[PDB]
Amino acid sequence: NDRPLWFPGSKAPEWLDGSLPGDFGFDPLGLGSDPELLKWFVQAELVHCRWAMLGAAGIFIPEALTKAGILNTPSWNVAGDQQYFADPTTLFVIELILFAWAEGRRWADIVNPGCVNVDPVFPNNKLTGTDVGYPGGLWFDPLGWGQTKDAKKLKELRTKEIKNGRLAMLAVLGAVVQANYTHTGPIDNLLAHLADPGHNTIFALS
Amino acid sequence: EVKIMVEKDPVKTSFEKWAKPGHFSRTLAKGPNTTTWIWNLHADAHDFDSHTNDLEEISRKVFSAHFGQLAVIFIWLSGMYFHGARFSNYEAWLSDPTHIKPSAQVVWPIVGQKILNGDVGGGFQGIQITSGFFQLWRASGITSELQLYTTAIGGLIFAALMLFAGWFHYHKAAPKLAWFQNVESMLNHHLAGLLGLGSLAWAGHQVHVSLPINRLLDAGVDPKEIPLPHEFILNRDLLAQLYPSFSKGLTPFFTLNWSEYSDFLTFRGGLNPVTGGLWLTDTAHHHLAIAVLFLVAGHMYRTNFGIGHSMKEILEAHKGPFTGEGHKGLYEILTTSWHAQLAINLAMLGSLTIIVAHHMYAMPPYPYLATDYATQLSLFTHHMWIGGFLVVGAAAHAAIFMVRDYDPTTQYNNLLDRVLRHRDAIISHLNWVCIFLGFHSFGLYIHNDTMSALGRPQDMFSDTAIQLQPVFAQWIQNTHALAPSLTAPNATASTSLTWGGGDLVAVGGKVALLPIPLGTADFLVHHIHAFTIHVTVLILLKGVLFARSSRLIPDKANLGFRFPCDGPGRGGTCQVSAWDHVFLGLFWMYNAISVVIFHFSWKMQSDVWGSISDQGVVTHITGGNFAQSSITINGWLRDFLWAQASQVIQSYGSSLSAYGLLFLGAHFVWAFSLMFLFSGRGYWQELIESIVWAHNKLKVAPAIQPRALSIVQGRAVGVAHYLLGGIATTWAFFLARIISVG
Amino acid sequence: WVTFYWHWKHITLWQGNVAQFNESSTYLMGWLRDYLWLNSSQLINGYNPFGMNSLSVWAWMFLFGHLVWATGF
Amino acid sequence: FASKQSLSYLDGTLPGDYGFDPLGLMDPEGAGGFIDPQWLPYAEIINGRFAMLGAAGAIAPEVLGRIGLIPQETAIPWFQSGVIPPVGNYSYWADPYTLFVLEMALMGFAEHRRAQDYYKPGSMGKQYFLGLEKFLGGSGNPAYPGGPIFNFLGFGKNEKELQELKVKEVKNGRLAMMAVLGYFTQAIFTGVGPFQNLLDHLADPVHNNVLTN
Amino acid sequence: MQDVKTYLSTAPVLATLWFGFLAGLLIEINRFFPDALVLPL
Ligand code: CLA
Ligand code: CLA
Ligand SMILES: CC(/C=C/C=C(C)/C=C/[C@@]12O[C@]1(C)C[C@@H](O)CC2(C)C)=C\C=C\C=C(C)\C=C\C=C(C)\C=C\[C@@]12O[C@]1(C)C[C@@H](O)CC2(C)C
Ligand code: SF4
Repeated sequence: NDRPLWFPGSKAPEWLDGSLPGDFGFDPLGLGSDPELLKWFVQAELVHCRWAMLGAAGIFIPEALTKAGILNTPSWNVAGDQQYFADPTTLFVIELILFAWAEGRRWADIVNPGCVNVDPVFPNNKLTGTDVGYPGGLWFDPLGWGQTKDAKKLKELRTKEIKNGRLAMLAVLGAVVQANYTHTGPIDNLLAHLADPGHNTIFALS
Repeated sequence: EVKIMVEKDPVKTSFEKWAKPGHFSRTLAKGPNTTTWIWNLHADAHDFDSHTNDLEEISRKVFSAHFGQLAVIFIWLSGMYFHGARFSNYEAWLSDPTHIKPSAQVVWPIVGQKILNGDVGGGFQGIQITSGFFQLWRASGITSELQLYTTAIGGLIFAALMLFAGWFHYHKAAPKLAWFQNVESMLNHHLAGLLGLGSLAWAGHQVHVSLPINRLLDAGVDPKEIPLPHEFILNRDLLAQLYPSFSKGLTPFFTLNWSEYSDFLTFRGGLNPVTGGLWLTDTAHHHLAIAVLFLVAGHMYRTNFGIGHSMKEILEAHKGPFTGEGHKGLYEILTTSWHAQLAINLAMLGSLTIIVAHHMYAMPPYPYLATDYATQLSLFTHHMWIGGFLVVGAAAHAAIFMVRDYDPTTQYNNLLDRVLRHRDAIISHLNWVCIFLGFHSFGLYIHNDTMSALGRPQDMFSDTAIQLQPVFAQWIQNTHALAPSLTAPNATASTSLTWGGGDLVAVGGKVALLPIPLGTADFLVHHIHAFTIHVTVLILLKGVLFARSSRLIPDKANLGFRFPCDGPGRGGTCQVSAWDHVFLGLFWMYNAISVVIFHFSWKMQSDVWGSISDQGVVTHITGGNFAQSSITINGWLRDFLWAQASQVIQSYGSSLSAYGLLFLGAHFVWAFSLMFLFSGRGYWQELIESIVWAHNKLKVAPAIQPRALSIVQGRAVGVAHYLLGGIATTWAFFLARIISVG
Repeated sequence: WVTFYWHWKHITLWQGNVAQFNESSTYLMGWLRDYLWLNSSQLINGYNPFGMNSLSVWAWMFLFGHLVWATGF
Repeated sequence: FASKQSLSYLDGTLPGDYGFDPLGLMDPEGAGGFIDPQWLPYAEIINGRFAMLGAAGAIAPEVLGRIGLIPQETAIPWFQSGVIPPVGNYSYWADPYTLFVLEMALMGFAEHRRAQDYYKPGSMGKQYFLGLEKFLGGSGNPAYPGGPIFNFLGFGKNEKELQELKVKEVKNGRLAMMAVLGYFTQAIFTGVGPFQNLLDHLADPVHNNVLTN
Repeated sequence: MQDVKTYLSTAPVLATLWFGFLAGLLIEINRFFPDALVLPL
């Protein structure tokens, strides 16, 4: 019953209880009132923070390696206007074709839990996940981590994950906004800031 | 006695009452059996005094609705300012206000409508606006799009603020009935605080920023080189370069030696000779005087500080021989009934709108306003229509009060009772005078038409034949023409140029104003105006007085304010309620205001406007054909409708095409109104059965049974479509004419 | 409607330019401008502040009609 | 004890209960919103605290620079230093706007905790505050938090001297409020700091009082 | 949240959402396929 909140002194809403990881009682608008929508929004936020982790790692690290005089990949903004073996429309069509399968199987898992776990070609592989959102299995969990004591090693790991994912979402949104406010790379913003944190900030333009 | 009264959190904010569509009234909260539920839901959606019965909840709802309305108005204003900032040729207009047509709206190119973005000038392409916002911003001192952007944001903030208040004072801290009833303090604060301090603040803004900027704009300097409005606040020397009186500091005001402020606090009639508008040095003085007037007038009524009047001892003290027990029992009427207040407020606000529309055209208060004819015509017509609607609303709400708030057990106070007790005389005499006016106004036109048709013009009522010169208006004109010499020694010139005195003023070609003549053609139309106004008063007053009972139906107050008819008996009793009298008076208000705006349009294009050339020769638009051709209905048919309607009809393929389209659209809507105005519910209800049969035959019968519109909703729809069609037709015609030829 | 159609068709046939009806009737402002507004120039001018002519009676009757029509409302 | 009658709420309890309320803004009949008798004393208390903290800093640079102690960076007027750009501003180690957002970020923490202690008295002692979780519980009235930190010396032991200190504080706060209002006003009709105004009044009051402009 | 969905399930709100989506669709089609008088199929 004892747990810290996003706003000390407040009272956690009734639909939030800290059972699910990353819970801090933050839901002012009541967007997660009924459980029918909560069980959907948790998967939404999970897929979101994972995609944001991937995107932030893809944006910030190559930028640093380019500025570190190591790599030479272009800026993250204009990675579309490059030279690949096929048009962006063809790559997008191939992406959608490949993603329809995966996202449909995930959708079927969300709607009817467990209805889709066996390899439809070699019907013996039998993904080992038990909770929707954490599919487990050798493919999505090779190193065995994830099947531990009921709490304090699983719930702890999941909340330590969502905590990183929310930060990643904020970071990538910030990079997106900065790449339009200051027409430089995301690491150039940090460099110019640390060069003069007094006068170099968002207020240094208008 | 007078104190703050609030009930903490009287209504929990939630979405429960939001999911149940009908919730305010229990009669229709159950659900839509038939399809006459969707209609009366929206009908009595705002009937606050009908849902409940206690004045407290009604007052709270009224307060919060006022706050919501204010929020919507703030959103509207912020939108207008943002459009003037982002999609307007304002900065280009400022450099040449006499060759650049205002425009603050652009259209996306999608389906060929791109041609609505006409060539207005300055490198811009957009619809030419007529709101007069450019002149208002030029008079305010606004000289850059930036200064618009900010204020737009400002408006938005207030909007949110208003909304917040609207929620707060209904859900967190709502007052109780005893608080709203303090009318003495309410009037004290609206006189001293809202009007007085508001006028004082605007006079301050004028005298500090609007005077120097506009003076430098009149001296012919670039609107970009003019210092910013704060360089005259933190530099009294930079401001004293124009009005050196500022060099004397704030000392003249405090030593009562303020007759040295004659530089920026002037008293001069006429218009500025270069902008065709009033002197801002005069409007600053006007606002400074109005502010102190309202301030010292805001100390009249008694609060908990011992002194002041009480608006009950004032009323009872007026009780004469002829009028029974005087104004007794009226303070109890205007503090326990929201309708008896809405009636007076609507009547006064409508009359005030008419006064404003009459004053602004005759004394143009904004620079380059009298020059732009389109703006000066739209600002007249719009305000006239608004006032005409508000007065009819006042009549309707007085009728509502009389129907369901009046009671005699306390109204033995023989002022309202006495006027209720000779209605059969009031209405009889009003009917007789209406008949007399109608004859002696329209029969003269019919006489002139028959004579000019019988080849005998010498028997007409023209200005050459038998004359009807209005002598009283001419005497008033001659009296006001000589006022600055005998009856106003300090005013340098007459208040307006419309008086016979004075001369002409030019704004670079087109004329602004000149002395207006008055002949027989004006006598006739003024009597027609009087006649139509009298008929409207007849209808509305008859409804208001007979709202309770009559010889036909002695128990009409039991039936209610809004009901179709009491059977086909007594010969017939259709359209017998007060709502039906308002329905009938809307058409006569429309007639009256249409005649007024036609009068103004033709008279201005004929005897006022034009374009003067060198050596003084001035040729009006139509050519002064109003004094001779406006005495016969045929003249109004060809010389006004047929002639001036020749711009809108052939506007296809031009930037004025939308007016040509809306001409026919409004014609269609007007003619569509007749289907509802002429028919009746029974035929349509019967016809609907033969369609429900075809639906049942294919198993597509809806569960909400399709009943036809009620007998009152048919009338409402008919009058709404009629008014929309008529006003939109006149709108399109007026704009398509004046934009091209003005 | 029928009489409007017939009268405009035959007016344009008798004048000599059938290609005015044949081209200005496919829309609705054409009926209001090329038939009603255009062919009313000698009607309303049946009498004026400059005199009167043979059409004056019609210029009366025309207006007369309107009055009666409006009174029906 | 005069200038109004102690109607039903200014009996004499609160520190500074001079029975002055000619309008009735503490009247408990209509009290909802922000003018309940529990928010007005608190608002007066901390407005007086901030006025006491500001009416000293408004003069401190101007009066210190006359002693020649501070270098000639002390703006003789209290307003030519950043707070109002168009009439003069001093250049610090950062933009006034980033200084403003840093001030707002540092003050949000300082003020939300106090707000939560007002609305929820016992709170702000339960949630683990980062670093050293300090004992900042709501020890009594939300205007007198007590505590071993907000009372370094424990000045005021029992009711008598504590009430005397409280009434002294509220009176000094009212005086400082009037002082900062005077600062604001007479910074407009003169155009110079308040200490210079006092000096020029000491020069000769016959030709240098308010009735000279 | 359930009552919010119920309110969004009302007739005027669904009507305006549907008609706005349809207006957007038709407007985009006409901005990309303008002046269509004869079906080229
Ligand atoms: C200060 C202004 C004001 C206020 C506060 C009220 C307030 C009220 N009036 Mg009222 N009224 C006013 C002005 C005002 N009126 C004016 C100026 C008139 C004269 C026309 C009337 C005539 C009038 C009548 C005849 C009646 C009321 C009634 C009412 C009550 C219920 C109103 C309701 O539910 O409507 C709900 C609102 C609607 C159903 C909206 C209808 C849509 C309108 C008619 C069309 C708007 C056209 C628009 C401008 C453009 C059209 C094109 C676009 C839609 C595409 C309410 C107390 C009724 C009552 O019983 O009172 C107790 C009643 O029967 N009023
Ligand atoms: C053009 C159509 C028209 C006309 C002429 C009238 C005429 C009249 N309406 Mg009216 N009305 C109309 C449309 C019309 N209405 C419509 C559409 C509505 C629906 C909203 C109403 C709603 C309405 C109401 C609600 C009221 C009127 C009233 C009146 C009368 C006002 C009194 C007056 O001025 O007498 C003057 C009359 C005329 C100018 C008519 C022409 C007379 C000519 C010039 C004289 C002819 C000479 C000689 C007699 C001819 C002899 C012929 C013989 C030899 C064969 C008047 C009879 C009011 C009323 O009853 O007041 C008394 C009233 O309360 N009407
Ligand atoms: C998924 C995501 C980022 C994904 C990044 C990707 C795919 C990377 C893409 C790229 O690598 C490619 C493709 C190509 C590279 O060359 C360039 C880029 C383009 C960079 C961000 C989510 C970003 C999502 C963010 C930041 C969301 C923030 C939401 C908040 C704070 C909401 C709060 C509330 O909803 C609650 C919590 C409760 C309510 O009651 C109250 C409110 C307030 C409504
Ligand atoms: S309206 Fe209804 S009630 Fe009045 S007559 Fe016609 S039918 Fe009978």
